[PDB]
Amino acid sequence: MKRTYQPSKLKRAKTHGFLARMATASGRKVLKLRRKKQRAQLTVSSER
Amino acid sequence: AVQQRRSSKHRRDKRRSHDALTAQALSVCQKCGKKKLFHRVCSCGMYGDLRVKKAY
Amino acid sequence: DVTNVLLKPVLTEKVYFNQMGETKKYVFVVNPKASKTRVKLAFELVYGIKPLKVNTLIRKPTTIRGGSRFPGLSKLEKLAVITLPKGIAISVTGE
Amino acid sequence: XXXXXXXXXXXXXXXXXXXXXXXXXXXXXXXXKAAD
Amino acid sequence: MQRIKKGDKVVVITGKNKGGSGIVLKIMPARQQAIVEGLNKVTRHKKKDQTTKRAAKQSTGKVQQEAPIFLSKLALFDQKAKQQTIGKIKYVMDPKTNKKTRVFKKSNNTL
Amino acid sequence: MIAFAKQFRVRISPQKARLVCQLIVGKKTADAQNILSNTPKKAATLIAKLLNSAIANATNNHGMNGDALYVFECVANQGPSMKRTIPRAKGSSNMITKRSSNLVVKLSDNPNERQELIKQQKALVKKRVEGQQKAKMARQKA
Amino acid sequence: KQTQDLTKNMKIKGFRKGKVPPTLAKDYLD
RNA sequence: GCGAAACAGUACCGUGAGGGAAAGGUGAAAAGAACCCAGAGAUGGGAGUGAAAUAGAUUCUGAAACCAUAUGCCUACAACG
RNA sequence: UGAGUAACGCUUGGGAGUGAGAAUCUCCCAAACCGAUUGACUAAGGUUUCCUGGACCAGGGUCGUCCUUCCAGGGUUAGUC
Ligand SMILES: O=C(N[C@H](CO)[C@H](O)c1ccc([N+](=O)[O-])cc1)C(Cl)Cl
Ligand SMILES: [Mg+2]
Ligand SMILES: [Mg+2]
Ligand SMILES: [Mg+2]
Ligand SMILES: [Mg+2]
Ligand SMILES: [Mg+2]
Ligand SMILES: [Mg+2]
Ligand SMILES: [Mg+2]
Ligand SMILES: [Mg+2]
Ligand SMILES: [Mg+2]
Ligand SMILES: [Mg+2]
Ligand SMILES: [Mg+2]
Ligand SMILES: [Mg+2]
Ligand SMILES: [Mg+2]
Ligand SMILES: [Mg+2]
Ligand SMILES: [Mg+2]
Ligand SMILES: [Mg+2]
Ligand SMILES: [Mg+2]
Ligand SMILES: [Mg+2]
Ligand SMILES: [Mg+2]
Ligand SMILES: [Mg+2]
Ligand SMILES: [Mg+2]
Ligand SMILES: [Mg+2]
Ligand SMILES: [Mg+2]
Ligand SMILES: [Mg+2]
Ligand SMILES: [Mg+2]
Ligand SMILES: [Mg+2]
Ligand SMILES: [Mg+2]
Ligand SMILES: [Zn+2]
Repeated sequence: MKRTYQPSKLKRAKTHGFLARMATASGRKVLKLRRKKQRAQLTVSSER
Repeated sequence: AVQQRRSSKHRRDKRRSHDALTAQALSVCQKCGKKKLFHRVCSCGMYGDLRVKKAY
Repeated sequence: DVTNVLLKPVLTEKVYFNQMGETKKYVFVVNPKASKTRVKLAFELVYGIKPLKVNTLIRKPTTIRGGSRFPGLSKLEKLAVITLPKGIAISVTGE
Repeated sequence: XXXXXXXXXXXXXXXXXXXXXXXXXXXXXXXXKAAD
Repeated sequence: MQRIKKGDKVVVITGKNKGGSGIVLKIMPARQQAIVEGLNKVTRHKKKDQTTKRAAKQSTGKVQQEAPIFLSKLALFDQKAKQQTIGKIKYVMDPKTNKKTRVFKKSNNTL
Repeated sequence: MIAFAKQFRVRISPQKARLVCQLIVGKKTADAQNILSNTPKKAATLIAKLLNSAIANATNNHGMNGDALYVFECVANQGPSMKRTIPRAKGSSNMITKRSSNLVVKLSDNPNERQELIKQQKALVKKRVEGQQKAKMARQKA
Repeated sequence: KQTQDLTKNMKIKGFRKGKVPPTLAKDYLD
């Protein structure tokens, strides 16, 4: 069946990318929180 | 259906009492002496006086 | 110009298959940020014979030593395939 | 002969152990056994 | 400066080996050890490995080498004194060369 | 005088190995080898190797006759297990337990070997009681 | 002869066995 | 005890925000077992080092549940918290 | 404990060879299914899973000398796509 996640290299980068997060106050706050937790994968940009 | 009471370690062994193995009957080859299970060709391919297969 | 864009020559089965038969093809590894024109200029300023043409390869990094206690990634390589004109064959070692 | 290992890392019994996340996202539904 | 240097005669004041005189061949300051020749002889069971031009032979049987010894167990050996003894050293600075020199405290012998 | 051989983390399960080990206990050397060489079981070509190694180190290391060896005790102790996740239906999951056995075979030359083991147990008990009596004598002495 | 004896196995880094260079076998493994 | 004594906000889960583990100790010193035997090998049994090898890398001590072996006693007309 | 129980998720026979060990690996001959497809080219996605040699700790619902698993080396060439 058609499952929920259909992978797309563009949709992912344009929705959860660094530039998408750095365009609104809410995204900046989310990135600040992730830096506080010291996440190695800050966003979906750093896939590798 | 599933056991409403756990089976102890004694009923388990009582059921396994019939799970013992039996020793297969063996005989001696008449040309090389090694033991082979009865009524079967030996390791040399020599059954009785008949050369069945080439030696191992 | 600075000639830091010629890191290391590489010798494989493919390289030696090409490096024989009239036109020679020499394969080096170069700065991944360098362009074809920079590669030709470096060969000019460090060897002296103008390349006939240059081809470039980008080998993506991949996982190595998988399953080992500490796994590691590979290193990004840019390969350059210089081809000198007919009848000329220079040595990579010895100047 | 020529059986040796001079590399700093070399082993044939590679160390590994599989783990379990205990993924048991099980559910259930309704029934025809309703006495109302 | 340091109590024990590379070259001076030294003895052991504790352990199975008592009164073992030797010359320090090498000093590890980080691990506070000291290799003294002729002392602490260990015999590794030398196996055979062949993966290199030198490893093609690598003839090693019961080679006895030197095991490092803690620097605390070592004590400097006196030589200038007619009756040699084990003592502690000072760090006086003589104004002739303004250089620090070790001098024993149970005598007046330099180094 | 018991000679023995061991094998850690044998892939066979203890349940399926004890069935084969019970076919050789108390048997003579040559007959045990003959019985184990023609039994169509997986845990027959592994107990055979252990048995052969045990004979070798009994007649070479410990210096035994070789015509008096009998299988004293062959057992398959429980070894470390390995846990895996088998994917079930409807999103559930179960745990597969890969079982391992620690195999050990022991042969003796003396047909009365149990007596010495009981004797050693008795000696330990006697030393405990002897210690108690000497302590009692010391208590009364003071 | 000698180069035949020195070309069997002893695989070089970037190469394999069999196709060992007919002239270049004295640099890496010297 | 900080979630984190180890390379932990890691492995892993989720599209995402987010959620989030377990895991330490050989020996004073590797002196980490040359060599022999069985085996295809791992490995095991000897040898050797070591005070100790039932301290051997599965590495301080090693409890119970659990699984096997055995000395002694009892048990195949028997209704059993 | 259930219990060595249910299950092991659509495909046969033989000859020769390797190997310590072969219904399962290699070659050959057949045999059986696909054939608007289990055939061929690519987009998306996957990210080395591709080729060669070696290995059989672990994974492969059995076995394994074999693998899309692991180790070492190598592989992607544009003025016109
Ligand atoms: O809940 C049920 N029955 C209950 C069990 O406690 C009871 O037996 C019952 C059965 C029938 C009924 N009725 O018919 O009205 C009412 C209660 C069934 Cl619907 Cl599963
Ligand atoms: Mg029992
Ligand atoms: Mg039964
Ligand atoms: Mg290009
Ligand atoms: Mg599913
Ligand atoms: Mg269970
Ligand atoms: Mg993720
Ligand atoms: Mg031992
Ligand atoms: Mg344990
Ligand atoms: Mg312990
Ligand atoms: Mg009765
Ligand atoms: Mg009656
Ligand atoms: Mg009654
Ligand atoms: Mg009664
Ligand atoms: Mg349970
Ligand atoms: Mg069971
Ligand atoms: Mg049943
Ligand atoms: Mg049934
Ligand atoms: Mg069935
Ligand atoms: Mg199937
Ligand atoms: Mg079938
Ligand atoms: Mg058809
Ligand atoms: Mg198709
Ligand atoms: Mg991979
Ligand atoms: Mg392949
Ligand atoms: Mg292969
Ligand atoms: Mg298997
Ligand atoms: Mg062209
Ligand atoms: Zn015969």
